[PDB]
Amino acid sequence: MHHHHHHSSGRENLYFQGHMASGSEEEVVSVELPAPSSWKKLFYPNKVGSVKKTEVVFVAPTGEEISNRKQLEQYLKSHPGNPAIAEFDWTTSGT
Repeated sequence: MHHHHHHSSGRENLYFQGHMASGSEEEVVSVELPAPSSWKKLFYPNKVGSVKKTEVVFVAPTGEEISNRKQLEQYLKSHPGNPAIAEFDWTTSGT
């Protein structure tokens, strides 16, 4: 006595493809700064500081990239194998 139940109609044909993607300002300058070889470090420069400006983005080994420092810490605790934020230079832009 177990009684194991299933349900499968066979195929799963559906499209969540209603996103054209993009729509951001293209031709924005970015210099790739040094990093752990597991990740990649990118910085978006501009001029000095009193400008539009963009912040630091760390590229992830799986492509699930990090835009801000909070997302980095919560990533590492949710994704073991990835190196510690100690060796992640967010302060490359400052001091």
